[PDB]
Amino acid sequence: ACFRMTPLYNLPTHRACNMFLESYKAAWILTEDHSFEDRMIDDLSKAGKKPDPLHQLVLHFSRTALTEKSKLDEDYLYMAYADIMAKSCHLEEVSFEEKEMEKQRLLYQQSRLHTRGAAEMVLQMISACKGETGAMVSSTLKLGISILNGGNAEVQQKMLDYLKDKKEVGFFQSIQALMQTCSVLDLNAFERQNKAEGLGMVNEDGEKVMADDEFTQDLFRFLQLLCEGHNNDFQNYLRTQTGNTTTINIIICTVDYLLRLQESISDFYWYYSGKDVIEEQGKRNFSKAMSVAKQVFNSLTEYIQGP
Amino acid sequence: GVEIETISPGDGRTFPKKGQTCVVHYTGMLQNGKKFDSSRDRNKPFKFRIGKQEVIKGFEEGAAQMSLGQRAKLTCTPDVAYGATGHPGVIPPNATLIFDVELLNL
Amino acid sequence: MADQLTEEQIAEFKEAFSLFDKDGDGTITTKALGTVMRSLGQNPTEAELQDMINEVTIDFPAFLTMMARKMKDTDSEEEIREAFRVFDKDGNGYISAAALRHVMTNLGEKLTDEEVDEMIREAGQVNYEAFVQMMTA
Amino acid sequence: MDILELSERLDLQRFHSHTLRLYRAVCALGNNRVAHALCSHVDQAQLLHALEDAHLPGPLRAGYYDLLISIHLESACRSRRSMLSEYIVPLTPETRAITLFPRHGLPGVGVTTSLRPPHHFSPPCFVAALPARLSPAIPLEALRDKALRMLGEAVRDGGQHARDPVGGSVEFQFVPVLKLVSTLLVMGIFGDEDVKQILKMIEPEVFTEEGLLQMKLPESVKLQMCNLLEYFCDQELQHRVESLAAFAERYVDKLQANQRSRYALLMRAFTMSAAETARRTREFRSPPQEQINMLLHFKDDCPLPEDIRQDLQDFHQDLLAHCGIQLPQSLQELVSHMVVRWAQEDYVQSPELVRAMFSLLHRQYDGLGELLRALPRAYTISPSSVEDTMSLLECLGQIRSLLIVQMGPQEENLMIQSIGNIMNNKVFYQHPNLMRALGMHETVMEVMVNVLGEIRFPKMVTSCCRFLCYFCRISRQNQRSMFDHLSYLLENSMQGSTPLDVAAASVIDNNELALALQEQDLEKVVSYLAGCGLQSCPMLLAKGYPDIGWNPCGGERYLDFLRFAVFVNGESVEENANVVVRLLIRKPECFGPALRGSGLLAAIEEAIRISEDPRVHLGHAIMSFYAALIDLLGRCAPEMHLIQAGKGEALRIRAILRSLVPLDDLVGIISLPLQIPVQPKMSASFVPDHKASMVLFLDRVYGIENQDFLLHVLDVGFLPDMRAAASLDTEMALALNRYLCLAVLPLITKCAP
Amino acid sequence: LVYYEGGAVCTHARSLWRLEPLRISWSGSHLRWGQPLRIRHVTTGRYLALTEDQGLVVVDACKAHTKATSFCFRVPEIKYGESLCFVQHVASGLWLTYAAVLKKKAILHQEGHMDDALFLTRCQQEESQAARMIHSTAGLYNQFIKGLDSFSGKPRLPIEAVILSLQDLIGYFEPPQSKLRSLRNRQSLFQEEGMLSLVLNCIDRLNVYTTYAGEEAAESWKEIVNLLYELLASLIRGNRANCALFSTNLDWVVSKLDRLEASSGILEVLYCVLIESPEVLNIIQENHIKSIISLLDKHGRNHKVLDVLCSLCVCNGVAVRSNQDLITENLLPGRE
Repeated sequence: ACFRMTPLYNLPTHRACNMFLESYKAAWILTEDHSFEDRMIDDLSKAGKKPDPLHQLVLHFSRTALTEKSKLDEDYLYMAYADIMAKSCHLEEVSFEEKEMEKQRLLYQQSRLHTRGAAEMVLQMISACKGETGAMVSSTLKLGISILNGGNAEVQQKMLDYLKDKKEVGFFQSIQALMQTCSVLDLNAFERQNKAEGLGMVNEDGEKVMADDEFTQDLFRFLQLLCEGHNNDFQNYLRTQTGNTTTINIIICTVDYLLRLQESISDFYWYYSGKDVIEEQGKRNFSKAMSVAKQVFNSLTEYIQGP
Repeated sequence: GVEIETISPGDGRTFPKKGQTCVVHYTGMLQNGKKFDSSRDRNKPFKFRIGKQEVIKGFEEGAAQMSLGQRAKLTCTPDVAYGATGHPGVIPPNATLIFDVELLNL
Repeated sequence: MADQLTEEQIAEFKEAFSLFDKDGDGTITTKALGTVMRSLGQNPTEAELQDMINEVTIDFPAFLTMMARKMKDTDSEEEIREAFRVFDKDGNGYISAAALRHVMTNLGEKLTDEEVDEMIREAGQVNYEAFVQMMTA
Repeated sequence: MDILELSERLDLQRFHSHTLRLYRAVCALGNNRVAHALCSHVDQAQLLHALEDAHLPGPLRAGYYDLLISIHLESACRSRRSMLSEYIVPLTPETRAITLFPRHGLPGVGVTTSLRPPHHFSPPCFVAALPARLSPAIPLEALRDKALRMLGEAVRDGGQHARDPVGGSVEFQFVPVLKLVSTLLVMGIFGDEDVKQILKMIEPEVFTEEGLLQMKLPESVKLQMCNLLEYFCDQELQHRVESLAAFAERYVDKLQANQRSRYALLMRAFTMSAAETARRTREFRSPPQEQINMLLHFKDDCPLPEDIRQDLQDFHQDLLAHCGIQLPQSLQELVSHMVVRWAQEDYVQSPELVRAMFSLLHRQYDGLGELLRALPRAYTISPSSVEDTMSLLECLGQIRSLLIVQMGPQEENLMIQSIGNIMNNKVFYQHPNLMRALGMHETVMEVMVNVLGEIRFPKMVTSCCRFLCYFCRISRQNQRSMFDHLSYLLENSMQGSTPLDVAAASVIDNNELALALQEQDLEKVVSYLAGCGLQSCPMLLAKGYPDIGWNPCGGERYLDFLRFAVFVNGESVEENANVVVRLLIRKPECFGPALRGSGLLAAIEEAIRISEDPRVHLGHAIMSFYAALIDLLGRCAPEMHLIQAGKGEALRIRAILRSLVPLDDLVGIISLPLQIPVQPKMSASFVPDHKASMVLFLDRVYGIENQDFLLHVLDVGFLPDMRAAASLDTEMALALNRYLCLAVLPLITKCAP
Repeated sequence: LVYYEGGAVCTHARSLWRLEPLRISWSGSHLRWGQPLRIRHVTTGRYLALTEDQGLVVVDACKAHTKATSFCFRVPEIKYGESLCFVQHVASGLWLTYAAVLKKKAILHQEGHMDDALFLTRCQQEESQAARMIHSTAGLYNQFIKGLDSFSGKPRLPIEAVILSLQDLIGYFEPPQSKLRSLRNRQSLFQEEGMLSLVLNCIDRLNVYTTYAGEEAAESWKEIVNLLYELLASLIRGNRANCALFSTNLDWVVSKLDRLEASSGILEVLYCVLIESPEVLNIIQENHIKSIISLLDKHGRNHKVLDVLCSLCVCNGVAVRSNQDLITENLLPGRE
């Protein structure tokens, strides 16, 4: 039926304009690059007692998340600001002087975005997430990995202080239920994807499996960064919640997730054992699972790093 | 019937009963005298159609009875104007629909 | 329903239905609808009209869906004719392996070499009858 | 008693303010009759006098100003705000020549291509013959002029910084006026000159051709100013959309001409072999989206003119300059400086004000990002169907307003009439893009959720289900969107159309949706099938008939949905068929009462007995349910290629489904004759579709391979059916012929060797 | 009757129990395995005893014999009772177990069950003090209601004590942010124990009499009624259960508000429960708006009634046609 397809030059004008506009937007706006994020964070950070505009925004979001609404709104402006800042501090051969200067600049950018209370907003939002996966959790995890980049000791210390003062069991249960429901490799899903690919994308004018692979990668990166720096006190707090009424052992649940990942990858290999040639989709799935396992193992190292 | 009491006498030869739309400064008075509706309150004279029966039967009869160019107290019984119920909020039940419609033009 | 139907045909059918049924509820009977369609230049077959009446107080979108289902055979015939014309566009009305690969590349489906070889074997160069059989599929 | 004299009474003023609040609440959220009653009570002149009087009490003046827009233009402003999301830009010769740059242009100036429905105002009347209702009329131009004069007076007073504020406070002096002017601004009351004057009053130095923003304002006035700035940003976005639509029309015309010339040249040229294939790659053989993408691949080798590519690059650079991403005269710079100064001045204790201010700032700097987000919500309508699109927008706004108001009696009829008008609207089925962008599916889903929460308004549910099913039949993208929300339809889902029918319509007519079915849906349907046992159909319960241990109606509907899910485009998905048969057999209760006890022939005999015993007959429903069950069992059978390949799972499934139902029972069921003729009623008897389903089950499960078996199955059932068809060669005759041609003929052709 | 149940029961005051050692002196010493002790309910005040007829159930304090109420834990050795502590009666030796919204009745058996071990969770001292105060207030209210029924049928009571208890309860439930959460938790605990039902019964008993007791004794009856209405208003605020109960009993609330005496308190309670529970407006009938309209005509012009009408006009973010039409057809046509 391709030879019988309607030509572009013989078509209703309005449909042609709409299609061309959509194609232009997809090919230019998405590819278009704006670095205004650093521009805005610093300009609004000029601050030229009386809290800074960043401090006011952080306090407002902390108050919003502190409410026991048991639900998360769209918060489009929150997405915008989280993307702005997370990318801000993410502004991140070379001699020792250059590396030291880069580290000092990163530390300054973090402290500019940390003393206002970003760690408190991270903890409150994660606790209020109630283990519900979504764009809220991804945005707050990106903001956390931005604030916690480089293994900052002050951020970890303030997070520990907030956890001790609040003594709220919601954060541990929320994170446990959140990472427990992370998707793993499914052979039924992989077969469905293969059949869909064989159907043909051109027919009737990404992948369900490993849809949240980047989500789990970022979550385990944040968890590793939390365990970064050989902070023995934070490791003890994560192992047992002595201060909290209920203690959630993150080690057992992350080991269970590792078991699930190993079962999924073993089943994938068993399915692919018959075919010597590895398909492109299968190779991509294997690479994504390999990256996820690498991030998980690095997180485990950071749990076990130090005596 | 419809009580007629002149207030501003004018021309009597002209009659709006021909069957054409007429612009009148129609105003309404409640049983106790409250001005529930007035053309001056609306800041625009009301256009009334004769024959089309767009307005209430009692109001239309009162407007047609008064000759063009003269103003009279066209008091109408609530039974023929709006009935016992009347307007849901404007006219209380069992309230007389007293009118003081004044003929202006057409 | 009528996703693949032409916009002009859909507009003409909507105008005809509105003219036939002013209420907009589609109360026009099947026989009356067929007579109106015949008067509009699209004469309906008596057997097809009887089958549609037996299969079927229905709104215009239902009538459009029924018409699209009835004309799906006509769309398939038109597609087969277009495929036959495309096959005849090659040398002597026969599409070779290179011609089949070029057609597949033009279509944008990005058919693999194995698929092209299988199509050639089903249709070394294919003949006019083989090309017609491949187009019919 | 003068209203002004009640300011210091401290009791009469409070009572009047409470009365104003009660009137506003009564007139809030539509309620046009109550709005007209409130206008009659206020006589439509007291509010104007209070607005024009600067000596009125603060709270009283604020209440009168709020009522001026809450009882007159509240519905119009709400409709305008609802319709602002849809940036529909129909083609027009005046709109064909639109440029973003006239320096930056003033926001909210020039002709707008947005097809927002016009506001309809009805002149108030209290003398007409009283037997929904339109909004009461407003002065419009006179009200706009009065609001502009009040805003100018407030600006002058703020500049003078007099110690005698209007209403006794700055909040009463400025906030109600700002709210009123914003309300008439979102309604489009003011023209170009009036909005230019308003912008000059707000900031004279910024928009060259002190200000209100420069002068200190309270938190509420700051929030109102931020809302005005947000409206200005929205107007700028609308201007950008209009310019984009004009450039799109021009560039589409140019590309149509260039493509026609290129196709003519390619047809003329024959010597080139590889170049011919390269041209055919971007020719009509590829889908139009692929051709458009290929023609737009020259960003940053495609067969496109160099001059038009340079023109498009210059246009894109102009767009980037207009958005000001990278180069207080500029509007975006002005609002950015304003919000920065407001944040740095002091701590603001109003979370809403700071949230709205931050929204505007990110909004202002990221012009391109907003354009990308608003890019899907943009479409060009045909110039001929402008009235149809306007009617579409008006009806959609009516449905949105009905959804905003609480559902109740005498209100579902208006929504049903609206739905009928949408169905009869040409653009609803002609262009699915407006249907998707306008959120009509979202609105109908919301009202269905509201009504369902016992079906209080069954007619409303039936109309909503019919509209949703029609929407899925409109196009495949609508079907995919319904799939994205399919979980609610399966979770929530008597008589007439049901949301589960909408789900079935979403599944059918596409293999992509059928293959991607999630196991949760199959589990829910299997649980529903299990729950169908030990129950009765609501129609049977109403009729008073004794329960037969299952409900044929709901069970048959669910089974038909399952057969739609498994059977698409003739073929059956192996994974879906395997999982559905596994979940079906795992719970034996979902099968018929005979299967576990009794047999299929015993069930057929019992159904015939009930048919003989005294269009809601139980026997016909039981026979239809059994036929659907056997047809579904035979539908998920592995195809011929799977059997030939000898797959272990396929062979096991085929053996299980073959042993589940013996062939002899099927032959006995088919052997039952029909009363071919006066002709009987098929709605209360054995329809030939049951025999067709049985024959299809036999063909897909057992298959007549041996000559003796084929002769036996032709003699039993097939021969009496053929004899009855020949004798009656009428609805019964047509049904028999359809059954023969759909089941007997393909099987006879297959078994011909 | 002793019965183990889960869910919100664990968070209620009815699940609070106190263990008292056999020796009155040094009752605060550390508990040891096998040490006899008496279990008394904080909310009910009845010490648990192993009665022969009732098995393991709460018994009256006067009849709480030492032998019947002697209980001990069988494995300064355990921490807060988290370790396995099998409940055994000292005199009988039977092991406490269960026999049959899960809820299993608790009884005493010679053999018991292998899963009879239970874990005890420590409770805050503030919660125990609040439970004790609630029990004392409930007892005082029961005594007052008993006296009211006593003198109700005889034409010619600790009024001061009742007034003091009402004032103390109002101060406890005085609105002040964890203060709002604490007030809501206290209101929920009071409603679970039946304080709201007792308050409603006392209000009804007071409304029965239109003026009995002595001339001086009945002088403070109006003050007692006002204090009870204030307590009901305080309990209604920040309590979903109280709002739901008032919505269920909306007709009685409207009838009470229709009374001339202490109409302001009942009107405030109705407004508070309507704000807390938007479903009250939907379930409201025309009699409520009729009474609201007549309140201004009879009692006089008041902003509270008009605010209640405003709340009735729009609730839950939507406009209800029934109440809007009632308000537009009740007082608007009259214009008085």
